[PDB]
Amino acid sequence: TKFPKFSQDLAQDPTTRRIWYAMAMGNDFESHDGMTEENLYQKIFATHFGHLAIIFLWASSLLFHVAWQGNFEQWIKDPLHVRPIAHAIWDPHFGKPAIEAFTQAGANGPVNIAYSGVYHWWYTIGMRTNTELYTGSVFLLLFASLFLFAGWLHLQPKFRPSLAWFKSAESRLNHHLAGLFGVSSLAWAGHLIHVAIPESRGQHVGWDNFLSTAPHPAGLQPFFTGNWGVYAQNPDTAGHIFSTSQGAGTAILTFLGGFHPQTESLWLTDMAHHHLAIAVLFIVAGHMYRTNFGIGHSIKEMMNAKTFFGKPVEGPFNMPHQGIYDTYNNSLHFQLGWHLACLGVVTSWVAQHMYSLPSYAFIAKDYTTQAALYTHHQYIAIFLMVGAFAHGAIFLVRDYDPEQNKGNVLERVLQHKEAIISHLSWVSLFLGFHTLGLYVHNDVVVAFGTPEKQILIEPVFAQFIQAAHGKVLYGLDTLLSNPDSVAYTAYPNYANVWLPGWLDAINSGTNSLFLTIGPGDFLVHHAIALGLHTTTLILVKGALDARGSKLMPDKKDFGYAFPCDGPGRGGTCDISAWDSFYLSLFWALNTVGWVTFYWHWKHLGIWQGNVAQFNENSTYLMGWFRDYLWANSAQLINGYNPYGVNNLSVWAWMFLFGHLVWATGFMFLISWRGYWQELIETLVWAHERTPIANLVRWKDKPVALSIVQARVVGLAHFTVGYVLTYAAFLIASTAGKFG
Amino acid sequence: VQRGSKVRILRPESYWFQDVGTVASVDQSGIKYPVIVRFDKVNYAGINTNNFAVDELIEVEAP
Amino acid sequence: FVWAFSLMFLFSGRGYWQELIESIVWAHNKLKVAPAIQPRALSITQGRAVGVAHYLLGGIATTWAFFHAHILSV
Amino acid sequence: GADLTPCAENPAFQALAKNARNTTADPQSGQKRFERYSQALCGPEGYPHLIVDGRLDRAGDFLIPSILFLYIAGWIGWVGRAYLQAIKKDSDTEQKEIQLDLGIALPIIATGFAWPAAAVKELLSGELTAKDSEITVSP
Amino acid sequence: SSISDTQVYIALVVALIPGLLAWRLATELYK
Amino acid sequence: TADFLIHHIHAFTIHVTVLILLKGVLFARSSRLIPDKANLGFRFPCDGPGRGGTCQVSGWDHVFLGLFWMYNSL
Amino acid sequence: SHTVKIYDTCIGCTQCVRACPTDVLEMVPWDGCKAAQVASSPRTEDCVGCKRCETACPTDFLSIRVYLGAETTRSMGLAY
Amino acid sequence: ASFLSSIFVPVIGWVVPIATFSFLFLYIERE
Amino acid sequence: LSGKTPLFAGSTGGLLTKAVEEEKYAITWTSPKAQVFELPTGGAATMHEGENLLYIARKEYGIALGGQLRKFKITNYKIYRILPSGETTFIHPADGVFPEKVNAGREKVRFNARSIGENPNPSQVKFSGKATYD
Amino acid sequence: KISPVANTGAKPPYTFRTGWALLLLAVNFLVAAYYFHII
Ligand code: CL0
Ligand code: CLA
Ligand code: CLA
Ligand code: CLA
Ligand code: CLA
Ligand code: CLA
Ligand code: CLA
Ligand SMILES: CC1=C(/C=C/C(C)=C\C=C\C(C)=C\C=C\C=C(C)\C=C\C=C(C)\C=C\C2=C(C)C(=O)CCC2(C)C)C(C)(C)CCC1
Ligand SMILES: CC1=C(C/C=C(\C)CCC[C@H](C)CCC[C@H](C)CCCC(C)C)C(=O)c2ccccc2C1=O
Ligand SMILES: CC1=C(C/C=C(\C)CCC[C@H](C)CCC[C@H](C)CCCC(C)C)C(=O)c2ccccc2C1=O
Ligand code: SF4
Ligand code: SF4
Ligand code: SF4
Repeated sequence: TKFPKFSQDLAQDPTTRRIWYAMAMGNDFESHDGMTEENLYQKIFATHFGHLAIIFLWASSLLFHVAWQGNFEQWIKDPLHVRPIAHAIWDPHFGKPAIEAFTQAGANGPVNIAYSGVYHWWYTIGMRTNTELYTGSVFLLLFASLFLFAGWLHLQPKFRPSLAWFKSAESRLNHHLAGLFGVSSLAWAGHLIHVAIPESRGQHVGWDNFLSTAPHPAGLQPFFTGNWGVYAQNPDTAGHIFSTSQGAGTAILTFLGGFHPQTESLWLTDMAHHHLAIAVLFIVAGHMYRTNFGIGHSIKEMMNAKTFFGKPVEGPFNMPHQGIYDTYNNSLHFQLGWHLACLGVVTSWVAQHMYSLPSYAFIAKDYTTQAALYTHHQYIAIFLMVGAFAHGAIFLVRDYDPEQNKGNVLERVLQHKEAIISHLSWVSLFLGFHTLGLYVHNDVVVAFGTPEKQILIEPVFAQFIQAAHGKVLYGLDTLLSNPDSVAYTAYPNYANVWLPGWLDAINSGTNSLFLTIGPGDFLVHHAIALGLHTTTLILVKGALDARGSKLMPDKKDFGYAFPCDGPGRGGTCDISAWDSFYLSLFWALNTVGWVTFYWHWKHLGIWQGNVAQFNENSTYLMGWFRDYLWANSAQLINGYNPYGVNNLSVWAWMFLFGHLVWATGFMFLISWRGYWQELIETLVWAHERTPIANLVRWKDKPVALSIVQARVVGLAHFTVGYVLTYAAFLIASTAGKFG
Repeated sequence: VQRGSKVRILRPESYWFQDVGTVASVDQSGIKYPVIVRFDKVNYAGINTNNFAVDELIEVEAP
Repeated sequence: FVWAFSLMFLFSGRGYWQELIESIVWAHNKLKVAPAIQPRALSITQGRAVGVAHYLLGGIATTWAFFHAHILSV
Repeated sequence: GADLTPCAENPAFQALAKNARNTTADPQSGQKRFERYSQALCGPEGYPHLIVDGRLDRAGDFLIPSILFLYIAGWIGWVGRAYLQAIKKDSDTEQKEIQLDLGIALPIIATGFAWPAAAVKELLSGELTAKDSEITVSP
Repeated sequence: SSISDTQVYIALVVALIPGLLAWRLATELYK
Repeated sequence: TADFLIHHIHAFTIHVTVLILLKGVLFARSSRLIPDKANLGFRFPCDGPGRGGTCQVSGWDHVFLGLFWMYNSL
Repeated sequence: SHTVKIYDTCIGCTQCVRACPTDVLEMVPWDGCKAAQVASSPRTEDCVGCKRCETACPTDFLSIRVYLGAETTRSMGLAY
Repeated sequence: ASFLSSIFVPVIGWVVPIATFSFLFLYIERE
Repeated sequence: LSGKTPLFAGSTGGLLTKAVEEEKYAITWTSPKAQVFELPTGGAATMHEGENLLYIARKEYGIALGGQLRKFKITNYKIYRILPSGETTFIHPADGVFPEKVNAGREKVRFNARSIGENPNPSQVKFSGKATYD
Repeated sequence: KISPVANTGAKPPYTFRTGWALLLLAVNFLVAAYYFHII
């Protein structure tokens, strides 16, 4: 039947399973039939280009609809009080009352309010008219087309790169760090200085006049001469009004180190200075390696080195890193499993900053965009993080070679994995018995009308982090809270230029920069501790035990994702390392419930001014149930009440939507295959024995879903209901109040 | 090994790997894995006995 | 809680839990607190039985308290 | 110390003390409860906040409870460890685990008051840990 | 208030260029 | 109109509960998938991953599934 | 379809062949001096993959495995 | 230029799935 | 093939369209006495005193039935595979001996002369068209 | 049984492990010293 061209086995399948299983491993080039290592890399390299095009085409969409179906030019004149528009609605199913509701934000038709915050993004960067966004739209279409042609090109025979070109790792680090990180960082400071800084100060700089118009009056003489201090002489005053010349300055690089008073965002001059210093280090960082010329470091020599200055040493830090270089390059899953974890951490790193140190203008007061953006990235931080271990396990099952390592550091971990998995269990158990019991003791105690008897304990040493930054509120009088300390007044060089403006930001209380921590904040971080320790326990176990266990030693022979080993030996229901991932994803979603409910409820008290309700009622779990979920769900469930319909009708429908999608998954998780297969056989009997419908017949024999793909379908159902339900509640609860 | 002794097996993919068990009988024949061993701890299947080779067994204690 | 605790046993499988107990048994044989009765994960049908017991107990007990506290006020 | 005040001077603490809701049969349990918590630190809400930093001024919060636990908990582990080791020397091991040999257990339960001394004795020279080689392990 | 009509039709014509190349990249990958 | 719907909802949940329970009774002896189901017993987890998977094919597991529809119906 | 591989740790207990529902396994004579019988899997096409053979094996780990693979009408147990 | 939505929306909802599922159903059932 | 059909009224559990367009299986047995036996797919049936023949959809029903026949002290049960073109093949006791018993004629097939631990690693066998179980 | 599942090659004092761990511990007390206002 030849549908799966990549596999002959599935093509020679009379059943329906070929259609489902073919959808899965169409992206698994390693399993594709007759795939050499050269064609594998060459096929991967072209796929990246098609992926990059989808990104830029998606970015072109955001710029087009706001230009054609948006209110950016109106939003600039009053950003705080004007709602930003994402795009327009056209649904034939709508009735006249619905169109009346969705006609909002001063539009002539049914329209959606934007919550991505991208209206604040490009406004800070120098866009001031809809035409400027349209040029970005058509630019990215051509920019995307440039990559799609490159992907087709490198699959042609003469332009197909060789295997050695892909494994030239020392070269790629040199260009990416210096060029992709550095020059791109250096360029972005150019746009900030030429386009953003003047247009924030009022001067219209564009393609017509950027060659003529000067960013700084003194020009490039201070730079090339070396008297760099001129560029930081006249800064923007505190009374500067954005996109105007009132209270403006001439400085292009400064180190004010704080929030702009008006926008409640970071000083844009610092961002120009910011990317400059980074691009310098990155370019400097790039030249480490031995690309072609001989000058530089060889990773293989450094990792295989067994000789310090005089002593004979096992390796770096006296640890054997003998065969890790070949392991990294030769196995792509090691690279992918590694790079995802590095990116997964960075994704959370983004989220943790953007609410505290908002870069773009007026996002701090667009409370809904702050919440959606935070919940966005940390959810994505998981899949990258959870996805890292899934590939780290596949590497141990498919690409790992013990003979190559042979005493490597990686060999040692497999040798004492039992201590790793065991101690993780104690840490998870040690947290949950206590984090729950304290939540429960405080919950029962308040139920009996004695709230004084709760176990409230202050996050003591956590203030010491805030007290080492300022934050006089606590009274610790530590390093930066202490004016006389050495770090406050740098003894050799009194150049603490960040300290005056930075201390004003923390000690203001309005911004979300290092907010106050209380006893309720204590217990939640330990719940977050329990989520991350346990989520690793599942994933670390699955990876290290992917190769074998006493119950199923020959696990490597079967593969990463096999259903089971059979009923014998007491039962083998989830032995496969794939099933470790399957159970891990349930936790990681739960953690963000513990993170985002903490984020959302803590900020709602601040945005509303009622900080006390969280500081008091977050101790007992009924508060999270009552004060956060019950109270804030009022406007959502009333989105379409019997009397009328408001603008929040979509979220209520989406709220009940993901509820159903959450539970339809429970069928596939709870109910398993063998019950359904017999049920299918009865339907096969009837259709083959109906009087008229006997004419039409299946070409592919109907078969109940396999054990593994049922677990797959259940997760997406569990997750899609998880994501959609909270997004509808998060946005509606914030949008209905608008603070 | 002589009957009645205790031996620590070093067979990977074995439940009693790196565990001691008494040798119950030996077969004076050309059969591979001639030795017969009995362990106090049971398998997941509850078998409690399995035959092994001479090289896998090391004499922990005397008969 | 008891309802959600049910979902441990319904979604999961015996194969994972036995391997986790194996690593935990190592720490005991290390410190010589090894149990004479060798520990084993729950049987398959038991894990299904344990789940539905909690799924119904945590489910019925909820509406039990909601019916009581609501109607007793009125 | 963080955003708190001494409870004895905190007005919110005194406001709750007038309505203490006596717990036990003792009528003065409510006033007695607030009286003894006059030492600790309360916040703006008026509820006491413990400090587990380790300050000797406030060691009764966590430290004294900490030491009292570990002496009790190590009693349970040393007793269980010794009772299990004693069984293995005997023949019928598994049955004794279910049907406890109280003749063996109660002498062991009589000990355990000095479990730290027995612990260091086994640590410095003894059987606190088995060798990694003799223990079973997956491939 | 909004972008001109003529600018919209131009963007659609430009969108054919990624499309014709997206088809070429995809069909080449299947081979 | 509200009672026309809910009374049909009750019949819907009841019929499905009978479907799960009645199926286990008839197919406990044998099935097209497994013809020797009686020898395995009333309470067995499965017969193996083969045949695409024979999970929850026993008379016991039908009762386990039906108990969830008891809760959904009542 | 499915493959059934047998290893040196056989002992000729014959509990595997008795447990097979489709008669995929046969017993053949071991020419060596191990025993007069060692298992085989000639009619491998009719293997459904129910793992009953593995549950009946008395070895510390299996002398006979069942590595799943390409599915057919016979392996999937379809009577239609 | 709001009339474009009246043409492009239903093409996505009807013409795209019909044509794609039609070709695919024949492609998967081919021999 | 020759024999009598067991006497039963019929049932939904039985042969489907696979028998016409694909393989169908048949089982023979000879009983000294007529007793009631449970069929592979539901129901009960009587068996004549000589040369009982039954058609079954798959091979699994026959051996499952043969195990039931062994309870009634019957061992001369044979299974045939009938293709749509009428080609019949005598299979289950391929020789006169049963599979559990040993016979000199048979040969070992896919026997790995090693322990399971001695199988190669999967990384050692990649992009080669082989597997660890070889 | 190509490679042993247990490591070897160390001696009772463990100078390298303690030297680095004690450094990590020395920093932890320095941070605590600033908190307790010892410095
Ligand atoms: C934020 C997360 C959250 C979560 C996960 C839950 C979860 C739950 N709540 Mg809760 N709620 C939450 C927030 C919440 N609740 C409440 C107020 C509340 C009340 C009063 C009750 C619950 C009930 C329940 C539980 C259902 C009982 C059960 O048997 O389990 C699993 C449940 C099932 C398997 C049954 C499925 C649910 C059905 C039957 C509801 C559909 C009704 C619909 C009209 C019928 C459609 C037709 C038929 C064909 C289904 C469930 C565990 C209890 C309950 O019994 O509801 C059924 C209950 O009485 N909740 C409030 C306001 C204070 C908030 C903020
Ligand atoms: C019967 C119920 C129903 C139906 C059929 C629709 C239908 C629609 N609504 Mg809608 N809506 C409804 C109820 C409904 N609504 C209700 C109750 C509300 C709340 C009041 C709304 C609120 C609402 C808003 C606010 C908006 C819509 C919009 C739309 C349109 C989206 C069309 C589109 O972009 O392509 C289809 C969309 C897709 C995302 C594609 C499918 C996505 C799947 C999951 C992934 C795709 C890959 C796929 C799985 C692979 C297979 C296919 C492949 C082979 C091609 C569509 C006409 C939007 C609109 O005006 O159109 C632009 C819009 O902005 N609706
Ligand atoms: C970003 C880099 C990246 C890359 C290159 C890969 C690449 C790969 N992964 Mg991987 N993975 C990643 C990230 C990545 N993954 C992440 C982030 C995770 C964590 C979730 C995983 C988890 C993971 C697992 C658990 C497995 C893989 C596997 C694989 C391989 C096969 C993929 C496959 O079967 O087709 C992809 C097939 C699909 C069906 C994908 C689409 C399915 C989504 C979930 C449907 C969602 C439904 C719908 C669209 C939503 C509707 C919305 C609603 C409102 C209407 C392939 C090499 C598999 C393998 O065998 O590796 C060798 C495997 O077992 N990966
Ligand atoms: C980033 C997303 C992405 C990318 C880059 C790829 C890339 C690839 N997949 Mg793939 N896949 C994906 C997601 C992706 N997949 C997802 C989500 C699934 C579902 C789980 C699959 C399921 C899948 C299967 C089942 C198979 C592939 C295969 C392939 C490879 C062959 C080319 C191909 O798809 O046929 C080209 C596909 C087309 C549909 C041709 C038309 C091109 C696009 C779709 C339409 C463009 C026209 C435009 C809309 C109209 C306007 C222009 C007009 C004016 C001309 C290639 C490496 C095949 C393979 O065997 O690999 C070798 C294969 O069998 N994939
Ligand atoms: C995403 C794209 C999309 C679009 C654009 C539409 C559009 C429409 N749907 Mg629809 N639908 C969709 C997806 C979509 N649907 C999906 C995914 C579902 C599944 C839930 C549904 C389920 C659905 C239902 C259940 C119903 C609709 C109906 C309708 C129509 C209501 C218009 C109105 O106000 O009342 C009607 C106003 C009129 C002026 C009369 C309409 C006359 C029809 C549309 C003429 C069609 C001519 C036809 C194509 C001729 C072709 C012949 C040619 C091929 C030879 C409208 C045409 C309703 C309807 O009855 O439409 C007839 C209706 O009952 N839809
Ligand atoms: C200067 C030369 C140079 C440059 C610019 C690149 C650039 C690139 N190469 Mg490349 N390459 C080079 C030399 C170079 N290479 C050489 C010499 C070799 C041979 C050794 C290779 C071999 C090679 C391979 C084999 C592959 C690439 C790939 C890629 C692409 C990675 C995907 C991407 O867009 O990441 C963009 C990344 C960044 C912009 C920076 C890192 C991400 C950080 C987190 C962002 C910065 C933080 C900031 C806050 C973000 C804010 C966002 C803003 C919107 C708010 C990228 C276009 C891959 C690809 O996609 O295929 C086409 C791929 O598969 N290259
Ligand atoms: C609310 C539901 C819930 C709860 C409470 C747990 C709890 C736990 N899971 Mg878990 N899990 C759940 C849902 C849940 N899970 C779901 C839906 C899945 C997806 C399948 C998983 C998947 C999963 C995996 C894959 C793993 C866990 C693990 C764990 C344990 C982590 C150790 C720990 O932190 O100890 C804290 C323990 C608790 C807080 C519960 C202790 C019990 C109470 C508080 C005390 C008992 C006294 C009792 C009330 C009185 C008896 C009365 C009488 C009637 C008998 C813990 C027991 C991991 C594990 O066991 O490793 C150690 C592990 O590997 N779970
Ligand atoms: C040569 C050369 C030099 C001359 C330099 C001159 C005289 C000009 C060079 C200018 C450069 C190097 C311009 C950079 C062009 C790339 C641009 C302008 C666009 C990048 C846009 C991207 C990537 C996408 C942006 C997006 C879009 C489109 C949006 O609209 C929204 C935001 C976002 C989504 C990010 C000097 C004398 C120095 C030294 C001698 C050699
Ligand atoms: C219901 C159910 C079935 C039966 C389900 C079947 C046969 C699937 C029927 C669904 C049809 C195919 C419609 C689904 C259409 C989807 C909405 C879209 C899917 C198409 C994507 C490729 C886009 C199982 O086979 C099963 C197996 C193991 C554990 C649990 C279960 C289980 O719960
Ligand atoms: C968690 C879990 C387990 C593991 C669960 C276990 C091992 C439960 C153990 C319960 C108790 C706590 C064991 C110990 C009881 C002690 C005797 C108690 C000590 C005595 C004092 C309390 C007096 C499975 O075996 C399983 C199997 C199949 C599907 C799902 C699952 C599943 O989810
Ligand atoms: S999933 Fe079902 S068939 Fe597979 S081992 Fe578990 S109980 Fe047996
Ligand atoms: S059951 Fe296994 S070990 Fe025993 S004779 Fe058969 S194949 Fe060999
Ligand atoms: S899986 Fe089934 S058919 Fe195959 S050898 Fe084992 S018992 Fe026989």
